[PDB]
Amino acid sequence: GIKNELECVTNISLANIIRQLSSLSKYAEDIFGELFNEAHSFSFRVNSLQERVDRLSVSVTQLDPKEEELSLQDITMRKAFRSSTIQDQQLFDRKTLPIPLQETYDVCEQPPPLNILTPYRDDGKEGLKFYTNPSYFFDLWKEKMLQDTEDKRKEKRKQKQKNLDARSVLLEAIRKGIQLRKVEEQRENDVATILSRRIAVEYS
Amino acid sequence: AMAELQMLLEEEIPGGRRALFDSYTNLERVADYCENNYIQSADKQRALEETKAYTTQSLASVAYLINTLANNVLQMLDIQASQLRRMESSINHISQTVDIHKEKVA
Amino acid sequence: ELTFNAEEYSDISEMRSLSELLGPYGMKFLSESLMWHISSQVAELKKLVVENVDVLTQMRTSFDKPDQMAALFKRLSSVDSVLKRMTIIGVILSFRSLAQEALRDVLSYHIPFLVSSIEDFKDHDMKVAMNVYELSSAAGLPCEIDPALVVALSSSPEEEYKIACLLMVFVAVSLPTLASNVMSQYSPAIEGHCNNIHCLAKAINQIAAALFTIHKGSIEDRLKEFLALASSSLLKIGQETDKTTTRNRESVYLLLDMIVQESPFLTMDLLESCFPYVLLRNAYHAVYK
Amino acid sequence: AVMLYTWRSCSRAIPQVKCNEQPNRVEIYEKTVEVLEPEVTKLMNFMYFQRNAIERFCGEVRRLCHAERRKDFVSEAYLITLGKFINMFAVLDELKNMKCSVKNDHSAYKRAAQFLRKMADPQSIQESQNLSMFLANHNKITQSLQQQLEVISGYEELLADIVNLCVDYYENRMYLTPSEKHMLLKVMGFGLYLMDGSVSNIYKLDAKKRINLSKIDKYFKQLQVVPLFGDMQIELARYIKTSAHYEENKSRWTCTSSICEQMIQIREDHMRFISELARYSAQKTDAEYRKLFDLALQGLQLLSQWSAHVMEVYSWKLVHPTDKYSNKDCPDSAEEYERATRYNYTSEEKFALVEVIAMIKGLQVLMGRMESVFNHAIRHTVYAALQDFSQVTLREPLRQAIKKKKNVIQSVLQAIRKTVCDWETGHEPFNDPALRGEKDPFDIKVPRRAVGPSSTQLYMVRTMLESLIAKTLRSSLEGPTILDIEKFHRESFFYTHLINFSETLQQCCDLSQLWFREFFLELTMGRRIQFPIEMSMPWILTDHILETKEASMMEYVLYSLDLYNDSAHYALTRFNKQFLYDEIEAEVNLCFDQFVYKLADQIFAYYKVMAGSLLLDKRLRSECKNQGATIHLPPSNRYETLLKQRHVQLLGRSIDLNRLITQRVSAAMYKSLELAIGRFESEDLTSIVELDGLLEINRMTHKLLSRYLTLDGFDAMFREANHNVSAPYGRITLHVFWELNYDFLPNYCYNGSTN
Ligand SMILES: [Cl-]
Ligand SMILES: [Cl-]
Ligand SMILES: [Cl-]
Ligand SMILES: [Cl-]
Ligand SMILES: [Cl-]
Repeated sequence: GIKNELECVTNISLANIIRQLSSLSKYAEDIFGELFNEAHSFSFRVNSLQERVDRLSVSVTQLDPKEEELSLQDITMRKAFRSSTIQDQQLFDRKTLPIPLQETYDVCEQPPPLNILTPYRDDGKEGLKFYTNPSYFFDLWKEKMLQDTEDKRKEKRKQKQKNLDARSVLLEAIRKGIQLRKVEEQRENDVATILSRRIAVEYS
Repeated sequence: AMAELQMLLEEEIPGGRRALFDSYTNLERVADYCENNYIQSADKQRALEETKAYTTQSLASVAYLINTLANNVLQMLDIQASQLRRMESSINHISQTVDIHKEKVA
Repeated sequence: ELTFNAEEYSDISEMRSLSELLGPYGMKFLSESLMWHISSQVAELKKLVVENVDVLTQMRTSFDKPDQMAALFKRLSSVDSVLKRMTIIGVILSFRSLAQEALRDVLSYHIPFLVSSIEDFKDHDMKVAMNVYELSSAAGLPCEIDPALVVALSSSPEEEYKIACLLMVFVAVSLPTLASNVMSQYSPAIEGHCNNIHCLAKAINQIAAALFTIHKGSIEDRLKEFLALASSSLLKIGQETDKTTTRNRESVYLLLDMIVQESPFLTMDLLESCFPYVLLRNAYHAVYK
Repeated sequence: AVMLYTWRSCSRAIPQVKCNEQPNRVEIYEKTVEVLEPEVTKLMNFMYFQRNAIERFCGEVRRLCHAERRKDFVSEAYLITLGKFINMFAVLDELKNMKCSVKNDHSAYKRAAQFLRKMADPQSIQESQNLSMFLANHNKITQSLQQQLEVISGYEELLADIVNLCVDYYENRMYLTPSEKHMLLKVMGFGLYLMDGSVSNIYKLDAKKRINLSKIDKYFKQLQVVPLFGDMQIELARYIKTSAHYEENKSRWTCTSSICEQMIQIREDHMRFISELARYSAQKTDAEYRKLFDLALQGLQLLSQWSAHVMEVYSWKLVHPTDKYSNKDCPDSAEEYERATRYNYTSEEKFALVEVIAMIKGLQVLMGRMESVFNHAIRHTVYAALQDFSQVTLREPLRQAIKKKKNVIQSVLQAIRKTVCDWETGHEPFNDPALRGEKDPFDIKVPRRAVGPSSTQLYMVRTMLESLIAKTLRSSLEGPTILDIEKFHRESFFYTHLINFSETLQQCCDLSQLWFREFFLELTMGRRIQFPIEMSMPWILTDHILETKEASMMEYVLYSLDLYNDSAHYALTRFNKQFLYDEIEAEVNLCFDQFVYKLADQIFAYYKVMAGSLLLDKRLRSECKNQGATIHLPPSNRYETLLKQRHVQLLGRSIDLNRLITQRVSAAMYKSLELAIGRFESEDLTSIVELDGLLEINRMTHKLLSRYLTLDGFDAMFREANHNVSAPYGRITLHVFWELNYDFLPNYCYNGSTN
């Protein structure tokens, strides 16, 4: 209402200002903690790199050009160097949600406990998924991509039809080197993979 | 220096964060007191003067603890940057040394 | 009535071919001749600054008062000459970059063990640092301060510094006049303007870097001052409605982005504080659609 | 309203009982009651709420419609509140109307409770009976309201006052946020509907010029559809079309019959305002603080205009889904929602929408950055206006109130002064001639504080001033003074909004409703548990730019992604539902992975084509042009700003877009190099020249990409692809010897003269 005492409002609203400074202290701690944790994680990598950089210096100074022999077995018996090919995907899985937001989420209304009726179903499906199903977006997109892929594959065929030796030891190392790239070649619910397959059909 | 970074990582930043979580719990009790004390006292004028005093003190404290912890974080990032700068220089010299060696064999 | 195609003499393959033939000696000579022509343009600009010395000094301290700013502007003479001559400098410097970039790529392929040592030595005093830079620019390495430009522009110490400072002011307050020029239109096919004003980004930066090295001032500060005044002057025409003066307003705004992208002394954060990116974003949209 | 809008069917999740011969029959009903009982309590409380709200609203309408009380003053702010009451009844009725889930969940519970014989009071039995009846009946809240109003004599006069105020406010722009704007139209509409009935007739009230139907008709034609709740829209003219006396009076209405120019203006205003705003971004003068006050209000109004534009377009599209006749690419088999969203926008419409969204969000950032300056200048200006008006401006009318015998006017003028005046001395000046009755030979220095009045102070002052200008108290006041009160009353209208700047900013830029689709989901009747991404507005808008690679729009694409932030914040703070956040997050998780793929793919392709063009012989280019076979130069694009993004803020995450793009671009570089070397291996020795050219294009590509991205050194990339890192001779060297041995030596003929 409007009938409250002036000084009483002043004191209450000043008490709430001190509460704001309390929450701001917690908010500040969370911010500084998230930044610290990343920089701290970098420290482990920096230290672990610095030691690798230092013991390489030693290994490199001890290299002898006069001594070093070249082996053709580096080609046939040992694998080719591969640099890291790791890619980050699925960046919004629940486990990436920061604590502050996770706390706000936990006080929001949970859905009705419909999974208690799961064991009484004929279809072995989960009861809650008939109420809310986050995996729906991907399931349908994957399905659409697969169907669109087949539709284009059988449209290229629709248009195509209604139209028309013991002399050098290095040779063996290369010959076997080719076999370890043809036979040793090819020895998924990933968004990139699925998108690649859909595009790859529009070329082959 | 490695020692400056050790101080920041293991002691000063955890210390500054602890002081910040303490500020969170303490000011919640301070706010409670200021609100209750005013309601509970007949001497309202003195109670408000006390709230005013706790407000100013609280504002000054929070600003200080944030300023201190921020300055430490910036110092930590400045040190880590210069670490990578020196390391790149060191890696580059190794790379040049390997290049030289591979050419000598050739 | 041109008898030649400029692209067949100035593109990447051609400049690389030139560098193969001329080498470091030849390309260094080519640049020295380019720098001579910039010296002549600079000497002419200083004349125009001295001719406007009174108005320019007042404009430098009256930057916060708009009524007398627009009033002082009308008292300036030969503004078109200032822009024209800085564009020419920028054009010559744009050609040098092409030359240097080609030389760099030719050397890195011909003398990689020497280039490696030069790159390391550059990446890790103010008179001693020029000797590192002359050896670096000889191998086509881009330098923050151009040694050949410093030499060419070295040809009363307190008086010279003022003229340099006032040149920056002269240029900054003149930039909005470019918006009335139909040729100031930015083109996506060019990634620049039909009248070469994009080359001003290179002129403004490199001339400031050179002059304030010779006069031992602060390059960062003088360019920061320049940007503040440039942004201010250009923001003023944003409220203007005249179809003549604002025809290429948005294309001229894009210069500020180019100046900051080109300058190692200027940051996007600093740009944001005096010229909000949303204006540049909308400007890019206007010219690309 | 939130409870209803977010009520998804529980019974659809319940395993049904097929016959009386089911083994788990009892357990199902048992568990049904355990789940549904807490939900039925909410429905009970809702039944009870609407009942008490209608009774209370009508009790207040009765009170204000008393014979002589009808001839008395009623506060504008309160009439508006009564307007929001009738809209609340419309909202709740329509949400209840569309929600079969609610009815069906109660019946499922009711069926379960009975087949278990749970012990219930005679109170509980009738309670349960009332709810069944309530949920079974369509338009029940509207009907109850209509019966309880029409029993009140003269009720239409009060409603007419409410309507006339809305018309007045809408005409004279007495609103700030888009929701306020739309509320006026919704009150007009349902107001007229309620006035047109068995007892009252709106066409007769128009004949007496009590209301102005023509003006309402004009507004409804200009703006035909506005949001009612969530994705549930209201077609304003529906209130007209279904009113008691519509059929006989069809001729009176033009609103019952049924973007390029828009964008020119928006882009101009954006240019004009933001240019000024940027310039303004020891104490200042009254004029300087006032100017910042003016800008704050101007910028909020502009943001509101833009947001209203976007939401009104969207709102219109939702009630007018397209078909094959209007869109050749839209099949008759396409479901309503996809016809309402996806197919209902041309390429040009989608670009224009992202523009405005970007212009809103961009200006929102600049306004937010200026908050502290604005807060201070607004407080100074509001204080100064209120004190100058109370201490100084009210002297003359106060003098004339005491000089004559006008006690009533004196008492209110004094009460105002008592409530707000902050005298510099601490006390009111008693030596004041005007306070006595005689004129001045007198000067008061009014203080300058950076603090506004309290909401109660402002309410009291405004309401008391209003009563003076509403024998009435108005006729007993002078000419210039009446204009002075009106002046201050009009200007003080926005003070609360401006004092609460931060909250007002958000309300002027609210685009959170583009994602929500509970109404359309309910209409699918269990067929859909959600809609796929190609029907989702944020993704429609975002993917369109990725797919077209539209250069002019590439710097806008993150702004359409940011719509997910608006919706997720709304779902967590306003809807307060976990399941809605769960769904937005899962949509973002999917769409963002696609965003990174499509963006990285086109960026690499763009810089490869650039490299290929840069190194293509110029003479050959011109020769091909003359031969009528121009090798078409690639269009330039604007990818750099995206490449510079190190911290995209999305759903509380900090996303390093640069790092993610690099991961893919680096893989693309390696794949290019592998292909170049593999191509050589499948061909004879003469093809080595071609290889060298291709390697050089790859080198140029790496160089162009290295301006923005950090990649492995080109030599390192090349040595790896060439298998020359852990081996002494690479693939190129080994294929050369292979070809020498198998092709060159045995098959070639040297010509010594030509070499
Ligand atoms: Cl020019
Ligand atoms: Cl709503
Ligand atoms: Cl009011
Ligand atoms: Cl968020
Ligand atoms: Cl090829």
